[PDB]
Amino acid sequence: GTGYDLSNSVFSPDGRNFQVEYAVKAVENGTTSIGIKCNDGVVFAVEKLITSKLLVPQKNVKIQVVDRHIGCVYSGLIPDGRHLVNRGREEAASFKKLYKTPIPIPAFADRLGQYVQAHTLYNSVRPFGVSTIFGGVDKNGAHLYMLEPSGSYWGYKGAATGKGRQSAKAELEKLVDHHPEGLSAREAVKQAAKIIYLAHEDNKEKDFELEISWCSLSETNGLHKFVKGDLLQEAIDFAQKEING
Amino acid sequence: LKKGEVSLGTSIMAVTFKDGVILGADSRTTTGAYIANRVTDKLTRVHDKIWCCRSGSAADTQAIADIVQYHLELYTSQYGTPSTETAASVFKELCYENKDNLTAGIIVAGYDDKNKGEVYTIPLGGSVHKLPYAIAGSGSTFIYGYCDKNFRENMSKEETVDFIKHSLSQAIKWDGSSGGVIRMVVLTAAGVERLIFYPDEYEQL
Amino acid sequence: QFNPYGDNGGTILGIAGEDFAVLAGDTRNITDYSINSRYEPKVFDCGDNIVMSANGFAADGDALVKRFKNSVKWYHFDHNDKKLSINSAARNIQHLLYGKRFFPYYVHTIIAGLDEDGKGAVYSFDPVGSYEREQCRAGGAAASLIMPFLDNQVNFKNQYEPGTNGKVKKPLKYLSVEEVIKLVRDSFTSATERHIQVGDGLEILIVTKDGVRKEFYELKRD
Amino acid sequence: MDIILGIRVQDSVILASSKAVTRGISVLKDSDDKTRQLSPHTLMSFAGEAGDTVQFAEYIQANIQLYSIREDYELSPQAVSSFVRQELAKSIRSRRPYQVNVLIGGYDKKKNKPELYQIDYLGTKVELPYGAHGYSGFYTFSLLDHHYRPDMTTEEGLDLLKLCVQELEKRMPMDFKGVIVKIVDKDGIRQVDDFQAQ
Amino acid sequence: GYDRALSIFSPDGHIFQVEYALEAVKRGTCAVGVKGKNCVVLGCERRSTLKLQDTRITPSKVSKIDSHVVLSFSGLNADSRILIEKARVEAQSHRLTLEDPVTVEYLTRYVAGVQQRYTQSGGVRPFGVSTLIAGFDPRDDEPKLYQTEPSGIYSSWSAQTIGRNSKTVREFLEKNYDRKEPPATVEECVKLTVRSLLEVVQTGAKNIEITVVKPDSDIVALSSEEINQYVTQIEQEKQEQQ
Amino acid sequence: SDPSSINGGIVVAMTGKDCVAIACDLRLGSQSLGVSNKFEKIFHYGHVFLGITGLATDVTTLNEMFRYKTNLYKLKEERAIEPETFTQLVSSSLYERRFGPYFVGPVVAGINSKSGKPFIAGFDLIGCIDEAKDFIVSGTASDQLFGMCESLYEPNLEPEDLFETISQALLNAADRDALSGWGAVVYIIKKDEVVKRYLKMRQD
Amino acid sequence: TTTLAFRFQGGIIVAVDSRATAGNWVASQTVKRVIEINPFLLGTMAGGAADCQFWETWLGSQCRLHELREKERISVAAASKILSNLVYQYKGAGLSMGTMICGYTRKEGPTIYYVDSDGTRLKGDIFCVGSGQTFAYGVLDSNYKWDLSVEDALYLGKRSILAAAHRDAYSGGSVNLYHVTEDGWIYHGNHDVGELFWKVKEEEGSFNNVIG
Amino acid sequence: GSRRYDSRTTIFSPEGRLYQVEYALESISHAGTAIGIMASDGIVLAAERKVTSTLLEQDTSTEKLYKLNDKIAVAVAGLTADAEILINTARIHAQNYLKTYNEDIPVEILVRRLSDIKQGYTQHGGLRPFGVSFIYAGYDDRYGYQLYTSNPSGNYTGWKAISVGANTSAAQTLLQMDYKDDMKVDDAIELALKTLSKTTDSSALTYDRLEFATIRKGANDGEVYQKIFKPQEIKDILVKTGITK
Amino acid sequence: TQQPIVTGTSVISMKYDNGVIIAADNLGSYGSLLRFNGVERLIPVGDNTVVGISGDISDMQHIERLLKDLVTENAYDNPLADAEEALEPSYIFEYLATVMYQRRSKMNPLWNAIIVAGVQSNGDQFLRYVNLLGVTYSSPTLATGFGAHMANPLLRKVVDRESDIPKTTVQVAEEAIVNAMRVLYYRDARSSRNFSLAIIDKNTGLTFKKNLQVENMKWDFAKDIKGYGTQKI
Repeated sequence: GTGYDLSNSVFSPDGRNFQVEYAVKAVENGTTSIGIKCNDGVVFAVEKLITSKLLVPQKNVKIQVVDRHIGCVYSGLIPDGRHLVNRGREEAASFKKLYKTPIPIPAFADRLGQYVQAHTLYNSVRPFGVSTIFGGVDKNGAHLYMLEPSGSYWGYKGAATGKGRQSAKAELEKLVDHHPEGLSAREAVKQAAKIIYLAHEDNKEKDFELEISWCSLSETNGLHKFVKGDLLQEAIDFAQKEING
Repeated sequence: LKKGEVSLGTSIMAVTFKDGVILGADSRTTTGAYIANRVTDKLTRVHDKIWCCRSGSAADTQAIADIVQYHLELYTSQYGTPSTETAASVFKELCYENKDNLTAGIIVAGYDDKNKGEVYTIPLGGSVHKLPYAIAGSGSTFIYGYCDKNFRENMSKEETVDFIKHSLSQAIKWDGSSGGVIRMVVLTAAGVERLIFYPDEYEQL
Repeated sequence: QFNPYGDNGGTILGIAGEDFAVLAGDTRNITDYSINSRYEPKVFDCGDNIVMSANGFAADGDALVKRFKNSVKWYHFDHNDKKLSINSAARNIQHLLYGKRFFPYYVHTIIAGLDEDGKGAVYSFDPVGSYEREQCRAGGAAASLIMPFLDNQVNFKNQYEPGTNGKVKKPLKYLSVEEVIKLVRDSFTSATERHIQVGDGLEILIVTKDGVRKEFYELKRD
Repeated sequence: MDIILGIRVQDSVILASSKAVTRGISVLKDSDDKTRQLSPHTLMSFAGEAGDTVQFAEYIQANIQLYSIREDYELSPQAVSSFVRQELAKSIRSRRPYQVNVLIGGYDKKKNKPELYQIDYLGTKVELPYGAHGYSGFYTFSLLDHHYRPDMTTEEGLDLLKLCVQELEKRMPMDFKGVIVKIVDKDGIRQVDDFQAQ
Repeated sequence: GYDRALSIFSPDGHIFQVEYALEAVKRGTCAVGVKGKNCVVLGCERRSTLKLQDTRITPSKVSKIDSHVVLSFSGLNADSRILIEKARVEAQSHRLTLEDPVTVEYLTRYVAGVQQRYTQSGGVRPFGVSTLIAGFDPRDDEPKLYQTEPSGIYSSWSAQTIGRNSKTVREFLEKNYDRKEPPATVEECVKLTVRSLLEVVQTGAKNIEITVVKPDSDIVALSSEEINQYVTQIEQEKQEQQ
Repeated sequence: SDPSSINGGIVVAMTGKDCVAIACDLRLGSQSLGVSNKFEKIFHYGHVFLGITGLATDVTTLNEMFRYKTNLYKLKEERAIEPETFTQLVSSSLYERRFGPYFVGPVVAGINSKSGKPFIAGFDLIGCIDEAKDFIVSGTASDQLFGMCESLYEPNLEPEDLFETISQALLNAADRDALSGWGAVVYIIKKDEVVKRYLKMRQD
Repeated sequence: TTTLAFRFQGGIIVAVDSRATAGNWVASQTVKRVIEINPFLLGTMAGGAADCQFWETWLGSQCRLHELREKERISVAAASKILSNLVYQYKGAGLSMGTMICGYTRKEGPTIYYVDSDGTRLKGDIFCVGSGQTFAYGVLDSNYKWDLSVEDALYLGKRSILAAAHRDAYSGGSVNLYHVTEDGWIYHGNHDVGELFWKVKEEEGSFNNVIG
Repeated sequence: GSRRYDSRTTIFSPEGRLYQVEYALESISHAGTAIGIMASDGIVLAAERKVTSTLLEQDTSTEKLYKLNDKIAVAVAGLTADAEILINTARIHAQNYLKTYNEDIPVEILVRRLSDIKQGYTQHGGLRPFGVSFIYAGYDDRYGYQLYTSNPSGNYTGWKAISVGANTSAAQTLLQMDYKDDMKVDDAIELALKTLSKTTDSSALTYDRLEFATIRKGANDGEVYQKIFKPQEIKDILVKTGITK
Repeated sequence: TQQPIVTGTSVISMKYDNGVIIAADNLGSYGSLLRFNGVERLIPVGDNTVVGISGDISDMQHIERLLKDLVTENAYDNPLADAEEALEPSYIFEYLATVMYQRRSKMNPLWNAIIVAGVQSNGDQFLRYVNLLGVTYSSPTLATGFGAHMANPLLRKVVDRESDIPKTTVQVAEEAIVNAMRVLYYRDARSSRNFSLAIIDKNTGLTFKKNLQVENMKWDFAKDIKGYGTQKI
C-alpha cells in the first residue's frame, strides 16, 4: 500500500514492484517442470498432478508446441500460460511467412521476452507469473531457455523449478556434471524421469503422471515430439529402479 | 506516376568457387538514351557477408533495397546474423505486395560458413529460388550454354576471377543495354574484397 | 483491371402447388464447352423447409449460399429456434444481394418452399435483388424456352380447347404433385435436346408437409 | 436550362422565373415556382438540374433560419450571398457538385436599397442591374441595353421583361412557356398573377 | 479515469450529482408559467440590487427557440446556453426532414435526452439547470407548457413554478388557479402571474418581466410601465382587508 | 468550358521611383458574352496590393483566405504585412493547392515599410516566383504584354508619366482581345495616396 | 412500364400495368407494380427493381418508427422528403428510381409527390411516369376533369392505360386498378387487355373516330 | 488503486458550483486588477501592472492589454498563462464569423463562445478550469458601446462600470457614485485616475506601473479608433488631469 | 492485378477405388525459358493430403506461406489430434477457398488454379478444385491450366462418373496419370521432363515418389530427317 504494490507507473526503491516479486514466489509453491540440455537435443518433462480418478490419463497435456520443433511447458498460473503461448504462436508464424525459415531459439526468446517486459511497465496491465522452460533445435544446434515472470531469461544447460526444485536440481547437476553436457538424448529421457520421480517424493499426498517429450536434431530429426510408447515405459523402469521398487 | 523511367546493366551474376561466392556485375544507368551514369555502385551490401546485384528499374531497386537494409540491420542486432535465404525473402515480400509499381530483378548472394556460398535468385513478380549459381537480367539466356558447361564447383580463385571477367565481357559486347565498368565482389570469411575494372581494361582482357 | 466474373449455365425450374412446391435443377455444371461436373447440383435444401438455387455463375453462387447458411444459423440461435419462413428467407437474400450490388454479381436465384399456411411459394430474384411470387417460374439458361410451354400446360394461359378458342377454354388445372413431375420431366428432356446447359441428371426437390423429399431422374450422357 | 431573368428598378427587384416544364409535345407540369423564399426580404431563384434545386434550397434555408434566431435578427442579402458562394465553391472538388446557378433578389432593409446578385454554380459572383442565364442574354441584353437606362419606375420593368420573354420564345428554339413574376421589396414578396403584358 | 463513477447509485438510491443539481435551482432566479386556454404567460424574476447595469446587455429571461417556441430557466447561466444551442439545431432539423413547422413536445424529447445522457454515461458531468419549454404546436388553440429536469424527465403541466419561493407561489397557484378551470381571459392570466411573482421578488414591476404568447408566434412582452398599472391595482385589492 | 478564360483577365505591374503601378481589367463574362464591365480584382492587405487574375471563383476564395492569414498575423505581431513577407506566404499557400484546383495568376505591388524601396513580384498557377523591379505581367494576354512593356517602359518614372506608360500598354494589349474589354482601371500607388483612374476603352 | 396517378374529388386513382417478358413474348402477365409500404402509403414501381424495393421497405421502417415513437400520424410531405434526402446520398451510386409517393392523410388530403433518383420532389395533381407516358398523357388530358365520380374515373384511367398499351410494348399484360382512400386502398380488380380492347376501340371514338 | 487517485473535484459542491471553479476565483482576486469603464464617447480601460522594476522592461504595458479585433480589445485579470489559450481561440472565432457572414463579430456573440469553452474545460476531461476573467471592450453597430465580463464559471453579464481582480468592492463602490452618461473620454480618464488612486496606497503612482487603453470614436474614423497607451503617453495624461497620482 | 511473369503449368489428378493419384511437374518457367528446374508445386500437408498449385509461382509462394501456418495451427491446441480434427483435405480445402474468394471479390484476385487432393482418413477420397475465377467443382478428374484441356479427357475414360470409380484400381489409375504427363511434356514444351508422382492409399498412407522423369519416349524426329541447317553451295 505504497503505490509500489498498486501501480507499476513508477520505479521502486527495491528496483522492482512488489507484485512482480510475488509472481516469482508463486512459481515456486507450484508444479515441477525441468528441462535437460544434451549434446544433440533437449528433453522436457513435467509432473502432472493426480487429485482424482476422474481425470483422464493423457488427454490433458501441459507441453504444447509452438511451430513444430519448439516445445513449451510452463509451471505456474494456468491463464497466464495460455496467453504467453498464444503470443508465442503469432511471433513464430509471422517469422516463418516473412523470412521463409523456422525461428531460432535466441530469436524466439527475444520476442516472448520483450512481451513479458511490456506487461511489467504498466499500472493496470497484469504481469506474467509463469516460468516457461522451452527450447528446441535449429541450424546451429540445440538450445534450452528458461523465461521468468520479470522478463528475465538466459540460456540453460539444465533447469529445474517448482515444489521439488531442490531435489530436482541436485540430481540434475550431478548427472550434467558427470556427462559432457548430458550424453545421448536417449539416456537423458530415463534420467529426466528419475528427477521427476525423485521430486515427487516431496509431495506424496498427491500422485503424479510422468509426462516427457523431447526435441532432438538427429534423434527426432529436427522435430519436437511427445515421449510415449516404449520410450515412456523405459524411463519409468529406470526411475522405479533407483527410487526403490 | 513516374515520368520517364530508368534502366540498369541487365547481366548480373553470382558464381560459386572454392571458398564461397564471387559476385559480378556490370553497371550503367541510362534514362532513355541519356547516359545517366558511367559508373555505378549497384553492388549493394545488405549485410557484411551478404551482398546483392540489383537490376531492373533504378528508382525502384534502390527504393526497395534501402528497406531490406533496414530490416536486415534490425534483424542482425536482435535475432542473430541473417542467411542468404533470410535476405531473399524480405526482398521478395516487398516486390510481391507492390508488384503493381515494382520491377526488380535481384540476385542476393552471401557467404555462410556452414552452407558455404549461396545464390538465391528472385526474378520479377517475386519468387525465392535457391540455385547453386545464377545469371539474371535479360542478357542471361544468351550465356546459358557457356555458363552451364564451364560452371564447375571448387575452382581456384585465379580461375574464377578470369571466368567472371570473361563471362561478363562477352555478355556486355553482344548485349546493348549493358556497358560501363565491370565491378566484382569476393565473399569469403576473411572479409569483403573489392574489384573495379574500367571499360578499356575488360574489353581487352 | 481484371474482371474474373462472367456467367456459366445451368437451368432451374420452380413450381408452386397447392400443398407442395417443387424446385427442380440440373446436375451439370459447365464453363464453356468443358464439363466441370456431371453430378453436382446448384440446388441445396437450406432447411426449415426452404430449398434454394442460385443458378448462373458458380463463384457467386457458392459464396451467396455459404452466406445464407450462416445467417440461417444465427437466426435460429438468437430467436428461440424459430422457423425460417419462405417470406423471411426472401427478405434476407435480398439484403445480401443489395450488399454486393457494388461488385459484379451473377446469379438468378430462385427459392421455393412453403409459407406457414402450408401453401406453396416460389420467389424469383434478379442478381441485384427485388422479388415477387409467381405461380410457375423458370430460371436459368433455358428459362426462355421452358416458360412458353409451362404457361400453357401449368397455367392455362394461351391454352384453349377447340370450339371458339376464346369462349371455350381449358381451365387452370387443380394441381397434384404427380402430374407436375410429368410436366417437369417433359420440360427437361426437351431441354437436353436443345441446350448443353442441361443434361446429366435431374434433381427434383419436392417440399411437402411430410418433409423434404428428393426425386432423381437421369438425363442424357454419352 | 430554366430561363431566369432579373431587373433592378430604383426601389425594387423584380425577378421573372419560368412557369412551365415541357416534355415533348405537351406540358407535363405547368404550375412551376422555380424560386424559394429564404426570408421575408431574401428570395433566391434557380436554374440548373431539377433536383439540385430543392436539395440545396432546403439545406440553405434551414442554416440561415438557424443563424436568424441564434443572433436574433434577419441576415443581410450580403450575408446570405457570401455564405451561398462559399458552399458552392467547395462542392466542385467533391464527387457531387450542386449544379444550381442562382439569382438572389434582395432588399437591403438596414440601409434601404434593392440589390440583385448573380452567383454561378461554380461561384462566379457579380452584382448587376439586369442579368440573364445562358443564350437568353445574347438576344435580351440587346433589348435591355438599348431601350432601358436606369431610374425607371416598377411598371416599366414589367413591360420590358415581357418584350424580352416574347423575343426569346419566338427566336430562340428553347421552350419555357412565359414567366411567373415575383417582386422583392420592403413589403416582402408579391406575386404578379398577370404576365399578359407585364 | 473520468469515464466512470461520477454517477452511481448509493445503497440509499440517491445520485450524488442530481441531488447537488436541484440545489442550484433553489438558489437561482424564479420562473413561472401559467396557462390560459388561448394564451400562456411566462413571468420571470431577474434579481439585482446592484444598479449599474441594463437589460440590454444582461441576457433576457425568455429566450426564443423559434418564433412560436420559447424557453425559460432557473439555474446556472453557463449550462443553460448549452441546452439552448441543441434546441435550435433540433427545430431546424425537424423542419427539414418531416417538412412540418415544429411540434413543441419533440423538442422537449431532444433537450431532455441530452440531460439523461451525461448522467447515465461517463466522459461528461451533468447539468445544474431546470427549464420550462413552452409554445404552441401548429393548428392548436391549446397552450403547451412543459418542465424538464437534470434527471431528464418531462411532463406537461397547467402552472408550474421553480426557483426561489417555490412554496409561496405553489400555494398561490393551488388557491387561485385550477387545472379544471383556469383563466379564460388573457387579462386575468396576466393579473394572476403578476400577483404570484410580486409576493416574492420584493420589488415593484421593475424586476418582474412578463412575456405573453398567444397563438402561433404572437409574442408580446409587456414592459415595466404596463405591469405597474396592475401592481397599483393589486395594492388596491389588498386594502379591502387592510 | 474554359479553365480560367470564362471571364479572362490581365494584370500589369510597373515600378516607378518611390512608387509602383498596378492595372487590370473589369471584365466579367459567361463564355464569350461579356455580361458586366465591373468586377474588381484588386484588393490590398495593409499596404501591399494584390491583384489576382483567373477564374472569379478562385479570386474570391483566395481573397477571403488572405484576409484570414493577414488578420491573425497582424493581431499577434501588432504590425502590418510586408511585401517581402507576403510573397513568401502567397508561394506557400499556392504550392499546397497545385494539387487542388487553381488557375490563377496573381501580381503583387507595394513599397516596403522597411527600406522605402519599390516591390513587385509575380505568380503563376505553378507558383514560380518572378523576381522583378521593372515590370511583371500575368494573365491571358501576358505574352503580348511582355512585348509592349519591354519596348515602351523607360526607367525612373514619376506618377503622371508612369500612368501614361501603363495606361497605353494595357489599352493597345487589350485591343487585340475581347476578353480584356469591358472597361479597365489603373491604380497608381504611392505610399501616401492612391489615385484610381478609370480609362475609356472598347467592348464588343 | 407506364403508371399514372391523378388527384380528384373521391381521393386518388392509381392505375398501373403488369408484364414480365422473355423476349417480346409475355413470359408472365404478372408482377407487382404497387409496392404497398403500409396501407396509407403506396409507391409505384417504374424505377430499378432492387433500388425501389430496398428503399421503400426502408421507408416503411421510418413511417412505422415515427408513429410508434412520436405518436403522431406521418405525412406524405414527410414520406417523400425522407426519401429524397437519402436518394441524394445514393446519387451517382448507380441508382435508378422513378416512383410516385402516394397518400391521403387527414392533414393534407390526397397528396401525390413525384420522386426520382435526381432527388426531385414535386407536388402535383397529375403525374405520369414511364416511357408510354406521353401517349398515356394525351387520353387523360383530353378527358381530364377533377369533379368526377369514382367509377367513371376508373374507366378513364383504364382506357388511358390501354391507349399506352396498344402503342407501346412494355405495357399490356394486364391492368391492375386501385383507388386510394383515407382509410386505405381498395383494389378494383384485374382486367384482361383482350376483352378490354374490343370494347374501347368501338366505344371511345378517340383515335377511333373513324374506326381503325 | 489508480482509479482512486482521481481527484473527483470537477463535480459539484452542495454550494451549487464546482469545488475547483470556486477556489480558482480566489486566485483571480490575488492577481492584477482590470477596470472597465464604458463612456458615452468612448470606453476607458485601466489596469495596474503587477511587478514593476528596472530588471523588468518598463516600456512594455501590453502584458495584459491585447486587441482581439479592429474594434474589440480585452483586459486581463488573472495569470498570463491561463489567458493566452482563450485569447488565441477568440481571435480565430472572430475570423470564422467574419468569413462566414461577411460581417464582424458582435460583442456578446464572441463572449458566448469563450464562456462555453471555460465551462467545457471542467465538463469534458475532468481537467482544471481557467484562472482568468476578461473585461471586454467593444463597439457594435446595433447597441452602441458594450462592455462585458466573463468568469471561469461561464456566467457573463454586461455592466456600465465594473472592476475585476483584486479590490472589486472598493473600486465598484466609487464608480457607481461618480457615474454619468454625459461624460466624455477625458472626463472618464480623470475619474478612472481618481479611483485607481484611492485603491492604491502610495507616496506616488508612476506612469510605468500602469497599462492603459481607450477606444474612442476618433477623428480618423466614424468607427472607433483604439488607442493603446505606453508609459510615456501615461505620463502625458497624468499632467493633463493634474492628478499626479 | 496479378498477371503472368513466372508460371507453373499443369497439375493432374484422378481417383481410384482405395485412394487417389496426383502427379505434377517441377517447374518455374520464365515464358519459354525453363529458368528454374526443381521448383516444388506439390506440397504434402500433413500425411493424407497433397496441395497441387498451378499458375503463377509468385502467388503460389503466397499460398505456400498460408499452408505453413495451416500445419502449425492445426497442431496448435492439440497435438493429440492430427488425423481426427487436424489437417483433413476438406479442412485444407475450405482454408484455401476463403483466401481465394476474398482476394477476387475485391477485384485483385490471386492467379492460381488449385487441386487439393487427398484421401480422408475419416471418410472417402477427396478431389476438389478452386481457381482464381472462383469456379469450383468436384469431379473424378480434375486438372489445371493447359492440363484442363488435354490431360483431363484421357483421365476421364477411366472415371468420369460415380459408377466408374469402383472399377478403377491402382494399376489402371497409375498408368493413366503417367500416360497423361507424357501427353503434356509431348504437346507442351513448358511442362518439365522431371516430375513427381504421389499415390495416396488410405490403408498404406501417403507415398511420395520424388524425381520420376518422363519415360516411354517418343523419338519422332528421326522420321523427319531430310536436313535442316546443312546448306550446300
